[PDB]
Amino acid sequence: SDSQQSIKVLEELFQKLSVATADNRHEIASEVASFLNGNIIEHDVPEHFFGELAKGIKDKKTAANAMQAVAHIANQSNLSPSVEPYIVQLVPAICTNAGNKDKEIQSVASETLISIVNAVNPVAIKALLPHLTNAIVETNKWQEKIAILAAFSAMVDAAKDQVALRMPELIPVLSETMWDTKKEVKAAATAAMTKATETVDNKDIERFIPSLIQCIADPTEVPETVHLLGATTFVAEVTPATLSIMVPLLSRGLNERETGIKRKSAVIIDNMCKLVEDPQVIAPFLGKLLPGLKSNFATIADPEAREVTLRALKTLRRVGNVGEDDAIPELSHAGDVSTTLQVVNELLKDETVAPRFKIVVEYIAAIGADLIDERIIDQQAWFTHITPYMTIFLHEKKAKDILDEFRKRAVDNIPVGPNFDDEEDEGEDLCNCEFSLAYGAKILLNKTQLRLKRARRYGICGPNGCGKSTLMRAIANGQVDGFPTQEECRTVYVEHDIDGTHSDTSVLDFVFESGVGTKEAIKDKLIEFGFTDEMIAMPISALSGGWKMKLALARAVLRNADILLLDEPTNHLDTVNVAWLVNYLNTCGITSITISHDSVFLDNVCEYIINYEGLKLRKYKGNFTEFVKKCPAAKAYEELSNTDLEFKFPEPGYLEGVKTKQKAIVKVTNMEFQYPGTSKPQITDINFQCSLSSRIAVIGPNGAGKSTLINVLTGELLPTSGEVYTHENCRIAYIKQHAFAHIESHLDKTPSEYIQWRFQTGEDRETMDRANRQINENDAEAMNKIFKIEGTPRRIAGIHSRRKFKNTYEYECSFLLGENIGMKSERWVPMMSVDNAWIPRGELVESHSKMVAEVDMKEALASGQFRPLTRKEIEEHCSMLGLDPEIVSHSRIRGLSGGQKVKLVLAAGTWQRPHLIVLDEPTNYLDRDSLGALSKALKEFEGGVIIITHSAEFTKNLTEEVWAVKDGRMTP
Amino acid sequence: HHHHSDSQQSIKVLEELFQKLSVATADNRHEIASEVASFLNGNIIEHDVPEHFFGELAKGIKDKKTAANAMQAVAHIANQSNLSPSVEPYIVQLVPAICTNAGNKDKEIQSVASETLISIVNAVNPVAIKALLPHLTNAIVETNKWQEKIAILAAFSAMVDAAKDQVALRMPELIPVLSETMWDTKKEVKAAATAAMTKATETVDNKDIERFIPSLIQCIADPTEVPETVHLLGATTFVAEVTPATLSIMVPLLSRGLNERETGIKRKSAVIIDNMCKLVEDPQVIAPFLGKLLPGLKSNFATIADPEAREVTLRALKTLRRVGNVGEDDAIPELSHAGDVSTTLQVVNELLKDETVAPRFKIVVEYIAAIGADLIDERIIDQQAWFTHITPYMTIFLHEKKAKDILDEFRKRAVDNIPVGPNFDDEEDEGEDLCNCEFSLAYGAKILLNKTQLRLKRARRYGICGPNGCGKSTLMRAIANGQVDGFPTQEECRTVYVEHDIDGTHSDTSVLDFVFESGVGTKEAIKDKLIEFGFTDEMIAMPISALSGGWKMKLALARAVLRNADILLLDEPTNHLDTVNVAWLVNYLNTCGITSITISHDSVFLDNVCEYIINYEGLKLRKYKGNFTEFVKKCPAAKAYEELSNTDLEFKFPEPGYLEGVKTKQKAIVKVTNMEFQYPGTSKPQITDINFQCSLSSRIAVIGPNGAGKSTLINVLTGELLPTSGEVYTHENCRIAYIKQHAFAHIESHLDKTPSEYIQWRFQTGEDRETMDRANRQINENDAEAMNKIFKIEGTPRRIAGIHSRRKFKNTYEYECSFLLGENIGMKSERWVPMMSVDNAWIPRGELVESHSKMVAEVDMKEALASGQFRPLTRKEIEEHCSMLGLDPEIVSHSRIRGLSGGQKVKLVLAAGTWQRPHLIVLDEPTNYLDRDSLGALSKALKEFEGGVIIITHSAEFTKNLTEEVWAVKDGRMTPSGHN
Ligand SMILES: Nc1ncnc2c1ncn2[C@@H]1O[C@H](COP(=O)(O)OP(=O)(O)NP(=O)(O)O)[C@@H](O)[C@H]1O
Ligand SMILES: Nc1ncnc2c1ncn2[C@@H]1O[C@H](COP(=O)(O)OP(=O)(O)NP(=O)(O)O)[C@@H](O)[C@H]1O
Repeated sequence: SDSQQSIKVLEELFQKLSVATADNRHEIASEVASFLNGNIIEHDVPEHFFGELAKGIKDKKTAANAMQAVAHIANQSNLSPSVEPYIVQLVPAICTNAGNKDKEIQSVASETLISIVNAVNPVAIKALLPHLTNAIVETNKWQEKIAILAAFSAMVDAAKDQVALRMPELIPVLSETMWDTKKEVKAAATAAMTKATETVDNKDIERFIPSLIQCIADPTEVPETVHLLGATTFVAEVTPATLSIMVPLLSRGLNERETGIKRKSAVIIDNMCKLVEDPQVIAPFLGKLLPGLKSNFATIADPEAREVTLRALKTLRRVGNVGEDDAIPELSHAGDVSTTLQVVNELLKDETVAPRFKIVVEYIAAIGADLIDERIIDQQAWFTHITPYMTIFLHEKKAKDILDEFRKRAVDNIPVGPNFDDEEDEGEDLCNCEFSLAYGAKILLNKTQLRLKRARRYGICGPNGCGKSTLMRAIANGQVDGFPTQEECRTVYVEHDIDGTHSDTSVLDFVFESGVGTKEAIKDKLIEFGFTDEMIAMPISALSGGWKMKLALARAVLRNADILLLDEPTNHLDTVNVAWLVNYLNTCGITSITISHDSVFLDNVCEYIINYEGLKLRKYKGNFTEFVKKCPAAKAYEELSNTDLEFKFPEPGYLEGVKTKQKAIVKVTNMEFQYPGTSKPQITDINFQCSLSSRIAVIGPNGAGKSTLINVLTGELLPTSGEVYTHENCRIAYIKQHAFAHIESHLDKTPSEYIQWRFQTGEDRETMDRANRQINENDAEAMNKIFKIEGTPRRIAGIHSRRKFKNTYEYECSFLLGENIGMKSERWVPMMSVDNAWIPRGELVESHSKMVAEVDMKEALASGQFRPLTRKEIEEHCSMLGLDPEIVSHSRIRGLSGGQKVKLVLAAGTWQRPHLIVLDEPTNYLDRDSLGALSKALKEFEGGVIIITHSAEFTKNLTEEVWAVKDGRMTP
Repeated sequence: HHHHSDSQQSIKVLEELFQKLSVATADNRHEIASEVASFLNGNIIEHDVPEHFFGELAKGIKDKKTAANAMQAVAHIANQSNLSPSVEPYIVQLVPAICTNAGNKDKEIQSVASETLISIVNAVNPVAIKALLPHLTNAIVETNKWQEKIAILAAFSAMVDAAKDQVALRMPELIPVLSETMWDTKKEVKAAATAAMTKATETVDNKDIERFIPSLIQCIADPTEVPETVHLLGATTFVAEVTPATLSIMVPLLSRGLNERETGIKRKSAVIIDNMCKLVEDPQVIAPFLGKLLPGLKSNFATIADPEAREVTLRALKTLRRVGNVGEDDAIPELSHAGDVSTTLQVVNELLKDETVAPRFKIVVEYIAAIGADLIDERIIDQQAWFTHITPYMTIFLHEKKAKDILDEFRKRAVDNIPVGPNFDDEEDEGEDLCNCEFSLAYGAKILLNKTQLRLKRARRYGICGPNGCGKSTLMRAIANGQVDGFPTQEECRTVYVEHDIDGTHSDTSVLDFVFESGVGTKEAIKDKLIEFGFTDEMIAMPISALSGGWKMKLALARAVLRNADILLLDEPTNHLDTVNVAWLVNYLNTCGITSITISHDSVFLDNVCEYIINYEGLKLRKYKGNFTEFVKKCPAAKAYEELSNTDLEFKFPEPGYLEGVKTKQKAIVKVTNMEFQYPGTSKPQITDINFQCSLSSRIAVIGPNGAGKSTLINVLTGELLPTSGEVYTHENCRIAYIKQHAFAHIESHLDKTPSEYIQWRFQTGEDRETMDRANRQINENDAEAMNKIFKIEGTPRRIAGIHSRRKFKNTYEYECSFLLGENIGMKSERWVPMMSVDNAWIPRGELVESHSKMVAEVDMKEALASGQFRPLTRKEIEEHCSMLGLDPEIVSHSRIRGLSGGQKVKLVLAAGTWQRPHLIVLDEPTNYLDRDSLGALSKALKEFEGGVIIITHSAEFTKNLTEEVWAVKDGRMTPSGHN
């Protein structure tokens, strides 16, 4: 009913839109958007509307209007998942419009494409990308190609991790476009190419990227570029993105003319491919290299060139895992959209899915497939991204039960990659053993192997109590079958030596007694290690935090160690001293094996990880983080990273005048909202109060009234009538699933940088201005927007202050008056103070975000409400929400779990220590586990709580007040 | 003068060596080339040049039959670590002919040339670019042989990596040349030119236009893509300063964009011109480009009708005129010719008017002028800097004292031509002014500032700098107490002088009451912020007297927040603060969102916090965009702010590392007996019957004019030449440091590195790349098919399979190598079969480095670890070490070398050379490139050195009271004289 009301509102608004002119177009587009993205329809979609929208886009007369509506609907912070799939479905029709002969239509189209790319859940990239590749490949309209190329570029910044994985498919499309006959298209393609390469993220070939792009543009530079790449010594993993950029060059190198080049190409092929840890990775490229290698092997006289070529050929065969007769193995299809789609369709065989929801099922399938390529398999991650789409036609409980199952089956398709080899790596072996390990009749390791390379740094991991320390002690004592003797390979178990020196004994004599060289030789090294004479002569009993560690390592040098064994070395060590340790280990030139609960430490030190898997040791190339990507079970170990518990929200910020938690800090009266154009207001005669003790639950089915109430409450929509009050310093945190899903656009940042990214402008970019496009940042000219005040044309000359205006902010603006408009003598003259005027935030942000920001910062500071984005403050805040300080300031979000990402996003959402927390359907994307922790946190929250839900079970023992909208009205 | 015998002997040796060279075949070519090289680069001739030798070389390069041989000699002579300034200018003079050969029909001659050009580019003093560059640009422009063009383009590329900073300033000259080359009909040349162009863009020191570089280059190739490229050009967020390199790449695009038909493109062009140019800080930078932008903008303004496009065009025009300092009638400001070679050349010639400079020294005077021209462009004005780079060429034909006196006048006159420059502009930056004053400042009747101005922007960060005692603190106090005329009152702009507040709080008062007593809000409100700030409940309740230094600072910033400060004033805020707390302060100042003014002797702290630098200059205040590092670029004089006292110039060398079996400083750690060296091909040994010893107490002076004997003796002493006969005892662990001027000049190729990184670079392979293997090309990094070098052992062809150990051999090292024996070598069955340990053999280091450097470094590294001599390159050790040499630790790990002065680069180079704590320091003619101040400090350092010192010099004055042992070569013989 209140839901059937929504369908009507959309009709009125869409009616006004189709008639819209270039003058009011944006005004109504905005309305359509603010309404459509709200909780307006109960378990269904406004089918007719989308139908008219679709039709409107294909008609010259309404093309501009329809699309401009989409652009607004698809803004960066408010695109509702209930709407998203239907919007992406319009991309094709919109691409055609990007090729229309009419300038306005063509322009709006291009614009809309960028809007969408920046609006969709980055993970749904497999639902959107094919549309763009299909279009640009099949069209003959050059302008259309340029618009699509520009959308590709926007996508690089919008979904970088996601695009990286698509590289092998995207690079050849851009490469072909680089050869278009239209000069404008050649220009555009190269630019998109350069932008796209930003996802390679490989330090080893970075500097040569512009040399590779040029080569794609001109083959004649291949020999030149091959000659230029010979020396690149590869260290970082060779990803699919690396290959898509390298292989084509090399392939042309092999089929070159001169023997020198063929040889060089081979070297580069060999050098680079050996660093391919996964065969699936090199599979799609094998076809472009094998044939050229086989061929040259037969055709070139010189034997040196041959040996090289063979070596490359052999390398390729080994890594590729090619079957006999050079047959490339069958690629896994666990990530193939076609595959994930079958799984979902299958799981959906018995529930009656109407036709209008088919597109949604498709979306879900796409997202699912991408999560598998990204290897995101934890339950919360999937609930975060798919559940919201499913409740579009299913009930939460059913959707969640079906979802959990979909993830379990989709994950099971993930192929079991192989395990490691060391021989061809760089090192003269310190040991190579086959052995078993028993500690008191208990088997720790059985018929396993251990090979350590010289000057290499290792880390040993495994579930607590698996025998990590016993193994190290064993190595330390030479109780591993086949291990070299101390004379062949000196091991030094750092800080684990036992002797009988008096606490009286000096540091010098302490080491002297170890029989490691003359006292002279000892002072020498101790001084070189930073010891002062005073220290060398003092009693060991006085060495502090860092100095015993330093002393030990110094002894290791004098002992001429070959391997340094360390067990929880960072204990009792401060940050400077840990930093010191990290630097030393990375530069002492000796092999070191470490056991440490500090994953940050391990990431900074280890080059390899030896993991306990059963009664077997398994080697992985990379640090702890790289380790975890290749071995999920590790996220359940006892490392600093895996640590996850419950959380607490911070105490709200001080408020003067508020003595009791029952005092109203927000009180609305006779409030009413009505979209310009609708027949009757969406909500009216509204009255309510909020306090630090509030515990409200906005229940009921989605409808025109219920959403609009949420939208006025959260500041999005400015009430059309009535009085609104709130403390000057009252802050409301709005928690939507949007932020949870969209954090995937920042896997490259540390939790702390993410919090800065969302906060430095002074306000939460995630929730503030949800009713505006904001997409404006490169608008040097969009700053010349003309404001109509007192019937005169004006440009903003400056914004000076701020003040509350109902549920938002107004800003004091000085102006420039337009004169002789349209004439050669047109000029904008500065006006006087007297003519300044207050302008609502919504009318400024789109063209003057920067000035608005500088103003918000001032007022923040002037009211003492500003909280500084310092790494210390952010770690403290994140601590409360269950995240560890070291991980918050040094680890990249990419390594976090779905659950941890939940904490981080909540942390972000509550950083300004709000007084009222408004949660938008939290059960719609959080599993029972996450829901639990959230429940307790909300019970203990010292501020007001407003939960928008459908789950009564979730509201019980949590809320006490109830808000319900019936016929555009409601009563507390 | 007085004839110098040993020196005359050198002329004869080079004659015998040249005769062997002109006869050399592709087989033994490299062998003699190396011979010629090692000899010619030594202290072989007294104040002169081997005139006829360079003539023979030039004549041989021009002759088919000897081109290859002669050029190969030039290549070895021009190696990366040993080219001597006594020869450098003569070598460069040969480039023209070498370029011509790069276009020779002969496959071999053409190839050797190409390689030689790369060799010279990588060997010259980067600072002498202006002497080399012209040869290459002129050569590529007038030649019609495409192969020559490809060779020269390769040389340009090499230059970018060899002298990045220097090339950056040459961009506006290089880019047009490369652009033309891209229009060459020959397909291979176009590709090659485009590659060189891509490489050159690397001089653009920012990322502003990274994603558009390939497009800009493609656009130069096909100008019909200009319109679309102007569209793509939404770099709109231009942030870094626009330099000559940036302009050289942008202006040609934008200039064509202005002349394009569509008004949309004329408009877009102007928008970009506007946004980019208002980031130009020196009008002289854009001056040479104005002529390609002013006319189009003027024309478009008169031609376009659309008002918007007109506004945008005009705006760009106003910005261009402002930033370009254009005068009346749009006249381009007079270009300063301070950096023109013609200008510095005129200056030196004038100073040398009463000095008879023979025709054979004319090339040197020109070389000297080129260098001086670059120093000015690079704004390198200190005395030591010039003495490091120019004095060594000058003594080719002048006595040191005369050279130094004229050099010092040359420097002063050249530097005086540097245009003073217009001040900086804050207006178009991002901020609403907090203030804008015109004022004078007096303190006790003493004038600190006379009629100057001060403009501060909200939320911006400034640093105040000025020579010691200029009044920086008084100005801050003045601001804090509103004593700067026209400054806002406290109500309008609340300033807080952090930690400089005075009140009468008891040492008993709790932190909370302390803040409360200042009347800054209720106690509840105060607690909320302190906690938000990081204070615990315990601390808020404890007595203020209990707070550490770190918390008093944090408390002081918290109070400023409660007072709603608009400006934070900080004076020496890092004092009494550990690195953690300083790190925290940095972080807070960068995110508090409040304007802050800082005074700190810590340039590193200034760099992490400051966006602008307000510098005291005379009695005026001058603003500069950027932090301290950027500031010092525009104001070179700033590198001497901590100079006033003579003590800051001193340094100490490290204690030589421990050696077992040496209990007296007289104990010989090096002993050479019956030593003799004779170049294969010379009629007699250069030195013979040589006996000497070195101990930790050595204090030797290798006196006498330059000569064949003196130089060779030194060359054996330092490890370069392996003796032909005689015994050599050395210790398994004895280390020698060879300080040559080369390292001091070539550090100008690493201005981008921090001192710490520079040292890491020099010892990358565990050994000093500057002084090790000076007799080898070693430029083999991309040596993949040269590792397939076939070693003939016991008459059998073999390839090295692996190097396993090291052992001392004479004055160098031999390596324990495992082999791979080849069978059917040339046939299709050729297979290099690995041999057994029993066939391993010991090969001298000289024979492995050029083809197996990596493997050798790995062994040298194991031996260092095993002998417990290895010195890890940890930040702490490097800092600790450089501090001994008189360099601040902060600077060493965080500041770029570009910001150091000539005197500071000297400390750094010395720090690099003594990093491994040698037991003997051998200094090659230190007085030839060090000014009085530097020599003073060095002499004291050498006098105190706990290891041995060997000084090769001509100055008896410098050695008086330093050395007592004397080494004087006479007729190929030398017997130590003196005492200890
Ligand atoms: N049109 C829609 N699009 C997307 N999600 C929706 C839509 N309508 C409801 N939801 C979500 O579906 C979930 C509600 O599931 P549901 O089974 O209806 O709960 P419930 O306890 O049965 N409430 P009820 O339907 O009143 O009995 C919530 O997350 C809603 O936000
Ligand atoms: N051929 C040369 N090329 C470059 N530099 C040289 C050459 N010959 C000498 N020098 C340098 O010229 C400087 C010597 O100048 P000089 O005036 O001879 O010093 P001195 O103390 O007066 N010794 P003396 O010449 O015996 O009176 C030293 O730096 C030499 O290394």
